[PDB]
Amino acid sequence: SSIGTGYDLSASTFSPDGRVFQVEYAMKAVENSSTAIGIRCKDGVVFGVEKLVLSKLYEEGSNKRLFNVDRHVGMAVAGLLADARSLADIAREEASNFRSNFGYNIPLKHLADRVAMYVHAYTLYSAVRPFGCSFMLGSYSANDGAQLYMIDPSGVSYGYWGCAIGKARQAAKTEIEKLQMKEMTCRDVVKEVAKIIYIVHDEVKDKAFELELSWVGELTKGRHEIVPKDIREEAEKYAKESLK
Amino acid sequence: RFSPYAFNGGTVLAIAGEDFSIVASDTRLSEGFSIHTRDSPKCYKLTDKTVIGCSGFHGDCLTLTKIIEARLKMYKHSNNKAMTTGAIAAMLSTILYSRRFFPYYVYNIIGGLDEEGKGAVYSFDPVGSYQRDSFKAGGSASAMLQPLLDNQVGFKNMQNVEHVPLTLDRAMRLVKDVFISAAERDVYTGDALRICIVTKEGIREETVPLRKD
Amino acid sequence: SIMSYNGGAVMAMKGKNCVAIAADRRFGIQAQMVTTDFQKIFPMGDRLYIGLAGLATDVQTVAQRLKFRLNLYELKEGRQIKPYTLMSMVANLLYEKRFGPYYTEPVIAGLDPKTFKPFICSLDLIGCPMVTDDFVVSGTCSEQMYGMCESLWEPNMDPEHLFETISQAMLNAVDRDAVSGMGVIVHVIEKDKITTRTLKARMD
Amino acid sequence: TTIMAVQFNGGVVLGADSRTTTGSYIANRVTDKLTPIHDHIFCCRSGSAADTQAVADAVTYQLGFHSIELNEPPLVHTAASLFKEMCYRYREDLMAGIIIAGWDPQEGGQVYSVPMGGMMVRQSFAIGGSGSSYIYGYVDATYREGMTKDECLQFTANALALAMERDGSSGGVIRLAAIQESGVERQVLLGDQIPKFTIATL
Amino acid sequence: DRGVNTFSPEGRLFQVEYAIEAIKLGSTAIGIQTSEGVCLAVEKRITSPLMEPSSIEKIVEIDAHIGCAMSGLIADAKTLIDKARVETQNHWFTYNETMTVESVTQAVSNLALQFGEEDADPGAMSRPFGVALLFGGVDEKGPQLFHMDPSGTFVQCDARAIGSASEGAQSSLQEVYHKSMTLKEAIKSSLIILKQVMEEKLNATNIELATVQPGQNFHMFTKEELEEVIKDI
Amino acid sequence: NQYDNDVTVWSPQGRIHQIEYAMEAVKQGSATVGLKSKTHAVLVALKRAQSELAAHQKKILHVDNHIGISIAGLTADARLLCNFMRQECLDSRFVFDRPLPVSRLVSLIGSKTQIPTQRYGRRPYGVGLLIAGYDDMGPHIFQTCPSANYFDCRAMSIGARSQSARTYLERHMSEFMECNLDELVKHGLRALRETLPAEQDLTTKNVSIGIVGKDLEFTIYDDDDVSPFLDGLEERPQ
Amino acid sequence: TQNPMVTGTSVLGVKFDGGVVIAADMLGSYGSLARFRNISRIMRVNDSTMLGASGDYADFQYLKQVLGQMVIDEELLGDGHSYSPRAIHSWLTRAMYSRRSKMNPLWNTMVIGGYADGESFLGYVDMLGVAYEAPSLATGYGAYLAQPLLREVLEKQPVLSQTEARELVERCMRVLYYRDARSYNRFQIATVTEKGVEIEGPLSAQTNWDIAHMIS
Amino acid sequence: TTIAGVVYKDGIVLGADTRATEGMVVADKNCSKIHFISPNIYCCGAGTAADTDMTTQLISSNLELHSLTTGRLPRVVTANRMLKQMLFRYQGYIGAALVLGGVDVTGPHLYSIYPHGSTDKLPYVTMGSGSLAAMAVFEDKFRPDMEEEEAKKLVSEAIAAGIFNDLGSGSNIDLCVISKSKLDFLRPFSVPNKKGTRLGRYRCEKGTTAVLTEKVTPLE
Ligand SMILES: *[C@@](C)(CO)[C@](*)(O)[C@H](Cc1ccccc1)NC(=O)[C@H](Cc1ccc(OC)cc1)NC(=O)[C@H](C)NC(=O)CN1CCOCC1
Ligand SMILES: *[C@@](C)(CO)[C@](*)(O)[C@H](Cc1ccccc1)NC(=O)[C@H](Cc1ccc(OC)cc1)NC(=O)[C@H](C)NC(=O)CN1CCOCC1
Repeated sequence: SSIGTGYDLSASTFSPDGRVFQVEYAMKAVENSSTAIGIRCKDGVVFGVEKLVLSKLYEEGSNKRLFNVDRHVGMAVAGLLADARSLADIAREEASNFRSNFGYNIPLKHLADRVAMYVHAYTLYSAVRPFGCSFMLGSYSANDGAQLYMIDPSGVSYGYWGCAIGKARQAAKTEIEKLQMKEMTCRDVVKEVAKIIYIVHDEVKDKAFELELSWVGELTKGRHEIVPKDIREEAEKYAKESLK
Repeated sequence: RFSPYAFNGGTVLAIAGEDFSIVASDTRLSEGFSIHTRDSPKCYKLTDKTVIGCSGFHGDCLTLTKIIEARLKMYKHSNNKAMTTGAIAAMLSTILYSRRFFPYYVYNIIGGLDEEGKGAVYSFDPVGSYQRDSFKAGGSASAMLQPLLDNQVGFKNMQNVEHVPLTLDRAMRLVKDVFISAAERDVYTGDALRICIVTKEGIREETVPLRKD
Repeated sequence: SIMSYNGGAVMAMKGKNCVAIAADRRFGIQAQMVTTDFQKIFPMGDRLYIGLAGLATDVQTVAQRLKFRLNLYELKEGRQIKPYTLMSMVANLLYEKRFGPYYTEPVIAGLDPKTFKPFICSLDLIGCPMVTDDFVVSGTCSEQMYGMCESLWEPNMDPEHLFETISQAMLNAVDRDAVSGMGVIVHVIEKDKITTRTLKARMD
Repeated sequence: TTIMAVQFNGGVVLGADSRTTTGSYIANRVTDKLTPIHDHIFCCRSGSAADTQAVADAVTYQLGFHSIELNEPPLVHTAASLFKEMCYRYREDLMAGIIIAGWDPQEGGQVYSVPMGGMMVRQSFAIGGSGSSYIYGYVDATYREGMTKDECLQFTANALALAMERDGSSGGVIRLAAIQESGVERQVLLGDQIPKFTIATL
Repeated sequence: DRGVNTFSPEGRLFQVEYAIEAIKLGSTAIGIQTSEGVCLAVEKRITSPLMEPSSIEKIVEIDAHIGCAMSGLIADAKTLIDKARVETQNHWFTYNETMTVESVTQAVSNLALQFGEEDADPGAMSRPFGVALLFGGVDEKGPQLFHMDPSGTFVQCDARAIGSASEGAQSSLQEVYHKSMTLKEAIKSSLIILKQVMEEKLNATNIELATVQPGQNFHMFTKEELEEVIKDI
Repeated sequence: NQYDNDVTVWSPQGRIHQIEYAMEAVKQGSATVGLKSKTHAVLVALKRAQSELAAHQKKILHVDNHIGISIAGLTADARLLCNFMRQECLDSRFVFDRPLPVSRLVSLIGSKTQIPTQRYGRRPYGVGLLIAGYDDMGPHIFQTCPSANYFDCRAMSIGARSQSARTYLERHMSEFMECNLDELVKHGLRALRETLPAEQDLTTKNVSIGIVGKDLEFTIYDDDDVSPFLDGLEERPQ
Repeated sequence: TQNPMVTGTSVLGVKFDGGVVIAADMLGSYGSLARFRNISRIMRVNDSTMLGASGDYADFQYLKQVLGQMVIDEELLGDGHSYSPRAIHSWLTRAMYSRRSKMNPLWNTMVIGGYADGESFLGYVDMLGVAYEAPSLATGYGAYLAQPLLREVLEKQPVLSQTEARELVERCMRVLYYRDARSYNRFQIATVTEKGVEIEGPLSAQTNWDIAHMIS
Repeated sequence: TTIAGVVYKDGIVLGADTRATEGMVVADKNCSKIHFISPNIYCCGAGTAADTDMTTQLISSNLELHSLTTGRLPRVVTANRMLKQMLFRYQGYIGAALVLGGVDVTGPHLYSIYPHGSTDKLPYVTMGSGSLAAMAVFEDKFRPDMEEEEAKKLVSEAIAAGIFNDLGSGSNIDLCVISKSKLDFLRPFSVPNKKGTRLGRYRCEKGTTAVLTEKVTPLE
């Protein structure tokens, strides 16, 4: 990854070794942003995001990196928050179009494919730039079970049991490989998600942070909800206690 | 095929004085031979100085009022001032003419104060034709209210009566009396009479019951 | 009737190695006659003629628009147009106006370039080709022209026999039609010459 | 036409007559009004022959692509929703009375009615077409809760035979189709096979 | 080589910045707002005695109560002045009243950054307007003077100068201008400052003067009108 | 140096310079402050004189009966964006007859401001806004950037030397909620004061105040209207 | 819609002390034929507002889908703002008039009921965009039969209890079944309250037919 | 018109009369109503003649384009779909009633296509104004899997019934036989109607027409 006499100026231009650098630089944007994780349990999916506060003058709840795409679908973002919100709007609209045409809640794998096709469309031309955003999508159904997907700036879509996107993605994934998520209840996962975030967070280099948590599963009747303050505060107590 | 219009009845009245303006209307909303509601006052405030009254097809009256309010803010944002009564009357003419080939089935009467604090009344047709006058009736009962006003306020057809300036009290009694008289003959008019009074300090409302049959 | 507004009558006939085309000369608006020297037969290239009957405007408009395409054809191609090719060009032109047609029913008569072989056809207002080996008619006196041609036409007629037949056919059919007449022009097409004649006819 | 679909436990039973009319002339005395849309999903067509056909062909195309993309055996409700969208958007242009009936691994046997307006409703049994008028009384008197597959076949055949008997714009041959998990099975009734209810007068 | 909508590292648009530089090449113009009215002065800057001075119009009326003086690329102002004229007449047609000086200024200011390359109409502007405008008029809020630049920023001024010599003219106004001077003093002051900065000698032909006041409409000063004020050496 | 010409060009660092340069316009603009209580939301803005003989440039603009904005950066981009905000508000009242929730308007800006940052030959909106509003959820102070990112604020200040105004609001943020309207404005312009060089202070000429809250609709106080708030000038220490 | 097909008849509504009650029979008539005997013509919009629709059922199914999504879209944001009954009423007036003005009307007549912030809401909407509020509402033949009875009671007693309003509706639905030839003795009762929106299953009105024997 | 089609043992027989009418007068005594679609599929046409010609030529053109791309012999279903989807799109304003017949890699197929875009697949179909007369013959004499000569006789008799009974039909009987290895386009299969010989002489002799003007233009 070097040559840039052209090649790296447009997404419609290949490098001599066959790479689209504009997509790779768009991926660098998500690499610079703070870490976001999501874990697929036995009965749902839990999301966790380290939200870095730039100023104490911002209200608790500002720059929310957790989104409701549909009444049953959640979205956690990393990277350029402007692109993240517009991608959420696209996901919202795709999910509502499905209901308006077919009469039921959009299956996650289909929603993930549709959105990823949109993401990919921004990697082919000089007229547009790729999204500087990676996002995860979570949903739980009685007929489909727990499902978790992740889409990167290129438009690639995969199903995950556990996934990390952001600054310390490789550092976070080593902590998630320690968990037996397939047998775990989503009540226990919240505790573990909070722990991983606190470990991965840089105490000295980055300032203070707010922990954002959401879930969708059996416990929440299939609806994607923000984790209640009493349960969130319990997990933060537990995550700080893990720092012995 | 399908009729995009309905006649809902209702009559609006306005009288311009020296320092006041009265905008009055019955509160009955009709269709065919039945009453929709007995509580539907047609007079509506726009600014501190201007009141509008709409009669005819209620669908259009509701829409048109919602258009005017939007436009009032649009003017306010751009020109940094409230729209004057004359400017509202002039604008309404263009809004009504914009639908020349698909007319608003609507009779408007604007009442309020002009730029010198005097009473002003503006009468409209469905397609936007308008003028300033001292008193006007518009609606299902306009043919009944008008001749009496032309006689009493306009002093027409009487031989020797010195033209005494209108007082607020006499104009209020005249308004109440013509509507009571209208409720006797026009089937669309009745229930209650709503009266708006525009003066130096805000707008006042008064309500007198009418025949309910 | 829309076709009866201007009147008109156009005819074509096959000979031995020749082909004749005749038309009436009246231009009228309903009952009133206006012009006595109105043109309805148009040259499309030496040994190829089109006759147009119907609404006088479209009679002119089609001829003018057909000649437009003919000239572009004859310039792009290095050749004169064949009688079958012109027939298809007319059919294409008229069918482009399928739901808003030109009120004219054309009649084409000519000899085939190189092989000098006779050709006759008639068309719809929406351009349906109809080829025959004897005669084709179009006009307000459609029925009258048929009665004459079915009883006068002979299999192998020479240029002069052909002339006499189309002349009698056009002349006597027109005489039973109120909106057709005021003279008849005849074009006879041989390999080496073209004979144009105007006949002595009733002017009522 | 007369068309009919009855839902049983493991799937659905569909039935139609075979008459196509152009005025008072039978243009086609043996018509297959039971149109396959997918493996287990069928539709019954009544109204305009050209209109219903075109919609059917568009739903087949639309559901075909949808199924492959979703990677699931298509829902009967989904196929019915594709009919609804078209029948509602172009309700002023089409004359279509459709009954969509089929099987899917999620909800089993389903019968949906899409009348001329473009509304959609699930029913235990549905009837449509001009001939369905004469059999409302019979169908309401005969229908029983929880009929077996073989009984539903008899029930549709009886109702249709009575309708073809009275209705001029219905007749010919009874076409039956049974759809369950195992697949689709078709049968045809000719002359003697049509349930005879004898001419009942003096 | 970049697009016309490219930001400099300082946070400005190159094309907009360079459009401001074009004014520095235009002929200088002065407007003064007083209690008794608004006066507008501008130098014509004739290059040949064969050229008719009456055809060079840098001060034009928009309505009876609004005048406009311009500096820079005169050709560009054609559209801006026309759009201002259409706006005033559209307002009368709809609202039966005259537009306020601020309203007109704002309407024209909306057109300033209406330029671009991609995602454009079949006739969209390719670049900013290379002109500065001085709107002098009178409405209900008395007499006001507004100044618009290529960036779109419009502001009320008590006294403002625009042009090649707007450096020395602005500082000269900050000496003479009192917020309660008369219109006669205002006209006198402006012409004095104008002749201080002009290359050519000031007379009744090489300059243009107009006044709008609460009493009477936009008035263009003729030769004789000018002689009356020029005579003060 | 070759990635800073278009918005569609990503740099090798994962940055877009055109969006970052557009943000510089907010810094180049005059400083403004916005703070809220439990009932009121107050905008205080410092006006600039181009050449102190012209009037101080406008800073606070109307959006609706419950929403008003303070601008920093390009004026022409500010008016363009304000017209959008005005339009969405008018649309809500036309259709639903209810005031558009502040949060929902701000997120509509977040979508509109994004569109240009991703198309070729386009540019970001070179303006940062401070939105003050009141709805069912109480008072609001919101911040928008040239990057379509927006922030929900306890208190915020943007512009030239806004860092000193930000540190004052940092110190006194624990007092804003239970405090009253008269004290809120005092805190607002005391922050705006900190931006000014030690020579010059606040006057009736250079201060603009916008207030929206529970009892009153959005009102702008400019010249003689601003003096009741200045009366109570605590004077500046350093 | 130029020509309605499957249609629903009367929809009733009256507000009481505590909330609003709405009634509609479960029939979809195809001309004079009673084709669909088991269809719901009442929908729950959100926690605070409900809707009953007269006229073309296919058009109602469209509005049900559109409003359905609107409520879903709001609950996604979770900003603490939700559509008031008055807001849905306002929106519906805008929708119906828009289609009327396009000369392609949604063939419907709606009754909106709601309870928000102590006071109860009841609104009417035409296929033309005629909208108003009223303490009692009735569409179709209900306007000629039920509304007269509803107004007579409210003359004597302006405020009603839930029970009094409910048994009044019972009486109104009984008259409608006697006199309207496009009705059906199987209806739903919908109720807005502080607790939320409840729709109750199949209900029949008890009928008297004694007047058969007294002709002679 | 009268047009008819039959499916027999080896393939398809298609039949048509040769009468075209304008009003209630015969315009063409010998017009071609059986149209070429592909070397293996032919189509009969009835109704608006010009619509018949242009619709049948457009689809023939589109199939050649298709068969050149595939390198394969075109299918009767493709001809059916192409004709069906067009005629429907034009809401029945293109007045083409069609009898489509051909032999595929799938086998022998026969279709009837209506102006509105409704299709039927049947062993025997009739279209045109003489369809009732032709359909009567089929209902009375048709048998499954009949021989080529027998099917030729059947279709011709059906067309004959349309000719001698429908005023819109007349003149010659045309046939088109399509099998797995052979195609017979029998133009005048039968000439059941002939003009009576003119035994009276009316030949107008030379010089019996008066001329006013004459111009002779020589050519190459
Ligand atoms: C029964 C027989 C009659 O109601 C059925 O509904 C049947 C439906 C069917 C037919 C074939 C295949 C599947 C299902 N309907 C018909 O046979 C139908 C009757 C009809 C004609 C016109 C209509 O208005 C649009 C509606 C119904 N017949 C046809 O479609 C025939 C093939 N075509 C014509 O009649 C031609 N019409 C089209 C409309 O304009 C007049 C000429
Ligand atoms: C039999 C003869 C009809 O009785 C056939 O359907 C035949 C089909 C045919 C004939 C020749 C070549 C190919 C196919 N139809 C006709 O001969 C047809 C009859 C007809 C006339 C008018 C109609 O009304 C719409 C429909 C059918 N004849 C013609 O097309 C004649 C030559 N042209 C016209 O009548 C001109 N019309 C065309 C339609 O618009 C109005 C003017």
